[PDB]
Amino acid sequence: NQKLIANQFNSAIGKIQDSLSSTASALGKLQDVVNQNAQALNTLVKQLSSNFGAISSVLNDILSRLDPPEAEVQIDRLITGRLQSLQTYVTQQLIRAAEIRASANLAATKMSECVLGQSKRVDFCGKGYHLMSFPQSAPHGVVFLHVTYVPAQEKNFTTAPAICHDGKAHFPREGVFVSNGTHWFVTQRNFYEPQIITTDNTFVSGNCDVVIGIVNNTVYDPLQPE
Amino acid sequence: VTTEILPVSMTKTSVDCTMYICGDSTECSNLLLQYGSFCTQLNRALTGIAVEQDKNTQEVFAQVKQIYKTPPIKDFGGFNFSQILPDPSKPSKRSFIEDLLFNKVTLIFNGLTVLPPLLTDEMIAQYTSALLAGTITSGWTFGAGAALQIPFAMQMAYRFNGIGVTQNVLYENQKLIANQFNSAIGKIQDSLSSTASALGKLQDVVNQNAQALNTLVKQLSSNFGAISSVLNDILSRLDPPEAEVQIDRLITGRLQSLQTYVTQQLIRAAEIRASANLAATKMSECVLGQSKRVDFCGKGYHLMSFPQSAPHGVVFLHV
Amino acid sequence: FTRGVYYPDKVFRSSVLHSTQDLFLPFFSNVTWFHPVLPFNDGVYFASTRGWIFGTTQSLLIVNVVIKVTFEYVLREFVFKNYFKIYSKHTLPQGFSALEPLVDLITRFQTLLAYYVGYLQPRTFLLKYNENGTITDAVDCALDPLSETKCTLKSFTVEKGIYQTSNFRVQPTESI
Amino acid sequence: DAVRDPQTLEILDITPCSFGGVSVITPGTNTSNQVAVLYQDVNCTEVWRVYSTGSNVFQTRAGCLIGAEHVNNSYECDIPIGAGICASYQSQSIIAYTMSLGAENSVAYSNNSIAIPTNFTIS
Ligand SMILES: *[C@@H]1O[C@H](CO)[C@@H](O[C@@H]2O[C@H](CO)[C@@H](O)[C@H](O)[C@H]2NC(C)=O)[C@H](O)[C@H]1NC(C)=O
Ligand SMILES: *[C@@H]1O[C@H](CO)[C@@H](O[C@@H]2O[C@H](CO)[C@@H](O)[C@H](O)[C@H]2NC(C)=O)[C@H](O)[C@H]1NC(C)=O
Ligand SMILES: *[C@@H]1O[C@H](CO)[C@@H](O[C@@H]2O[C@H](CO)[C@@H](O)[C@H](O)[C@H]2NC(C)=O)[C@H](O)[C@H]1NC(C)=O
Ligand SMILES: *[C@@H]1O[C@H](CO)[C@@H](O[C@@H]2O[C@H](CO)[C@@H](O)[C@H](O)[C@H]2NC(C)=O)[C@H](O)[C@H]1NC(C)=O
Ligand SMILES: *[C@@H]1O[C@H](CO)[C@@H](O[C@@H]2O[C@H](CO)[C@@H](O)[C@H](O)[C@H]2NC(C)=O)[C@H](O)[C@H]1NC(C)=O
Ligand SMILES: *[C@@H]1O[C@H](CO)[C@@H](O)[C@H](O)[C@H]1NC(C)=O
Ligand SMILES: *[C@@H]1O[C@H](CO)[C@@H](O)[C@H](O)[C@H]1NC(C)=O
Ligand SMILES: *[C@@H]1O[C@H](CO)[C@@H](O)[C@H](O)[C@H]1NC(C)=O
Ligand SMILES: *[C@@H]1O[C@H](CO)[C@@H](O)[C@H](O)[C@H]1NC(C)=O
Repeated sequence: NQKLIANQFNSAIGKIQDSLSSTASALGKLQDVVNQNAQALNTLVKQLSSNFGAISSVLNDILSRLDPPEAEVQIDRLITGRLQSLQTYVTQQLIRAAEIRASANLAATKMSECVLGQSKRVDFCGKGYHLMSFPQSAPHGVVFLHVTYVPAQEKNFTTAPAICHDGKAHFPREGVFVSNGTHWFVTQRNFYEPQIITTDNTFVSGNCDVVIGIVNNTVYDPLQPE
Repeated sequence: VTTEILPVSMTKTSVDCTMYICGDSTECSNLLLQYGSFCTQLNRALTGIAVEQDKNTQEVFAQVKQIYKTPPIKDFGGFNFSQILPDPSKPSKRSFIEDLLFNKVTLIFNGLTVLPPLLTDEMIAQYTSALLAGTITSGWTFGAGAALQIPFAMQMAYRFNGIGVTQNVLYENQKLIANQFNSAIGKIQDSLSSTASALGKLQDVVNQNAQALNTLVKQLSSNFGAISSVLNDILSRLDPPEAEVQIDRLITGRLQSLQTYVTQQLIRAAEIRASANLAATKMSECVLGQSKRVDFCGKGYHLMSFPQSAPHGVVFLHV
Repeated sequence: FTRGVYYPDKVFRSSVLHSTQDLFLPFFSNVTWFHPVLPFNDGVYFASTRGWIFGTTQSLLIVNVVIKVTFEYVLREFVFKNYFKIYSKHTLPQGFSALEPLVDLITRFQTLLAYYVGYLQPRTFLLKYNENGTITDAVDCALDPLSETKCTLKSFTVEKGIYQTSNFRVQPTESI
Repeated sequence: DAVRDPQTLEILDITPCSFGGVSVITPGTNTSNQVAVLYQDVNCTEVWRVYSTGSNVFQTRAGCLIGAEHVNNSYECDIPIGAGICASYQSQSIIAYTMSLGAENSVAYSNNSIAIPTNFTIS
């Protein structure tokens, strides 16, 4: 099904291209960081117009109207009020940087495990069965394009845990025993592909009076003419 | 069967900054205007914390788009799930183990208010019951697309097949496996129903959030070098140009107390993020699948896990 | 509808959103139509379709250009705020323009040989300056919750969501 | 919180006034101009007079909501209010509803039935 898988991959890349070429605002997690940093800087700039109890917020018209005996009493209030705002700004930048560092470590772990290899961790490299991933650069960020396997169009069957043929139980190597109503087949677990039950895709263990739910059938022997 | 407790969220508090500093006093709210934008900073920080706490609970629990139901024929090959499945006699979605867990944790205006969560306990219980019903009736297939039904004994057989043991071991020891699982669930039920207090990690969050609010209330009885800690007594005993220098000291002390509280609330929310992200990863890799990571989902070769709700937390039952 | 917005200060600013607590005429307030005895609460917005007579029973006079006060100097809108200041601009429709100041320096007033009378209230606006330094828009904060949300976020467009704006409290009714 | 009357010698209690908060639920200004007002935990009887009385009054566990017609449907959540109640803008007005957690599904479990997928989709 190589051509079908190729056309589905091309259609998915085209739909990603369309949902980005439209006006769908998707980079909100990256826009939030720029907004919060700009807002913190704007608040730190607007804190320079407060007088904090003094007679003015400008240092020049305090120095050009008072003598240094009772000018330093006015200047000390502005010094304390600006030290407090600098300390608050630096503290909250230190708290934001740890969150950015945790996100960067998560991005490095995803770059190591999704792109440089195939991952078995559920919902770590996308939703479904992960195949491969591609990186794309972004302003102060990274964008991963996870390519996953999703099953579709299921169908009901009747199942059984084992098969008793000659007084012996028979278990599958890999897969399940399914039935369409009249015949019994062994198929793999994630894609319907029925096959004849022979002695090369089953193994035998014990007798057939212990397993709860065992079903009579014929297990074919492939060395029939010899 | 072991038990693993993780915190998810905490209490959403808000502060009326102007009222906490000096309520019912316009000549003090005019003196708070000489400091720029402080209360807007503090309200922005606490509002971000409050939205963050709803986002934590949403990303931990809302990991299904369907709401699955357990069938009315509970013949699961011998295993018994009635202690963790929901019970209709009670007016909630809540179950017996969840009742025990909700009864163990028992601690639970100058601007200090508490905001309610977005998801309620009944909705969180509906999420966990949908997770259990999808797990028991479909295996790991409902986390990667459409829920596909399978018998529970066959599911458990090729969950044994993923730890290096063949499936004839299960099909020849099924009754013993069922009795051991039922006895393990019974021992969990007995050790939770007894007076052993195992929800210490969830009680610590409540005690640490209570002590900070009690200190923030307690700081309103300090004079900070002024003549009184009551503002109306200063306003009734002094003329305004002599009351200025006392009200300034009270404003400075109460701003210092508010800033200390908000900084420690930010640092305390920073680790609740890490615990909620760990709980979400454990949900996705323990409940929705089978994990090969050593000592991540339990202690031993991992088979399956079940989620249970808890006050501001989550409890995993690793098999 | 939207009348009585002037330049509150003498400092040039441009492209900012400045918040001024000043005595303004509230938006969508009721004004008297004349085509007499007119009291003076705190300040009067005036419009027309000659001059003015002020005072209590000294007399402040403007005729038409000579002024008797003592002081002497040698579709029309007039803001008569008293700190006596006269603002004036001419070109009540639904329009809105900023009134540029003219000149600088009472319990009733009068007029000489149709007009309107407003009354200023303690308000708090949000002016929108432009590239040329003129006012093009304003927002009264205590009109409705939408404009209070616009005064809180300090913009004229609000995004979808829920916003904490203020608090409320029933006032003490009587003393004891 | 308590005090003795200095003339009748009576033990009479003290409690503060109302003290709520006000939130404003709105869509964008490029969609409408109507709002709704949430009063924080005042139970709607002790409450601008159009936003104090009238029709469209609804009682929540988060407070008193004025200006939004409560319906009996259940949608995907649009604007969160609290305790399960969301709000959205829908000839056009603002509604309030209990949010839904998803659709309804019942897996057809038995002891001998399995479902095997026959096709796939690359995503
Ligand atoms: C179940 O599958 C078997 C596969 O062999 C079907 O049997 C064949 O059906 C076709 C009909 O198109 C016949 O031409 C063949 O001769 C059948 N082969 C055998 C060995 O019987 C069977 O019809 C299927 N049953 C159902 C109910 O779908
Ligand atoms: C599966 O096949 C076996 C062998 O044919 C059946 O076992 C015997 O069947 C005969 C005739 O039906 C009985 O007389 C014997 O008593 C059976 N032996 C035992 C130990 O049960 C078996 O009944 C078949 N199973 C089903 C479900 O048909
Ligand atoms: C699963 O275990 C529960 C016990 O928790 C069983 O419930 C018992 O049910 C019987 C009647 O069927 C009652 O007389 C007992 O009192 C119940 N036990 C308790 C502790 O109340 C339940 O039957 C078990 N499930 C199955 C299928 O056997
Ligand atoms: C697989 O079989 C089940 C069992 O019949 C199907 O579920 C039924 O769906 C219909 C809807 O048309 C309901 O009326 C029945 O009540 C359902 N049965 C049960 C037991 O719930 C299911 O739709 C089938 N799925 C596929 C893909 O064929
Ligand atoms: C599996 O699903 C795909 C759809 O993704 C099917 O492919 C389509 O088949 C129809 C047949 O009528 C064609 O007209 C379409 O052009 C196909 N789509 C593409 C993208 O190639 C496919 O047939 C399905 N397979 C089975 C066995 O049902
Ligand atoms: C499955 O359940 C049915 C009852 O609906 C019962 O008759 C049958 O024996 C059960 N099968 C197994 C293998 O237990
Ligand atoms: C400013 O004035 C110039 C001409 O004087 C005009 O072209 C321009 O449009 C004006 N800008 C605004 C914002 O009014
Ligand atoms: C709130 O109001 C409802 C009816 O309006 C009433 O039943 C209830 O007792 C009230 N609760 C309180 C705490 O006043
Ligand atoms: C909603 O349902 C209740 C029944 O609990 C009913 O009384 C009420 O009239 C309904 N309202 C609407 C708008 O359908």
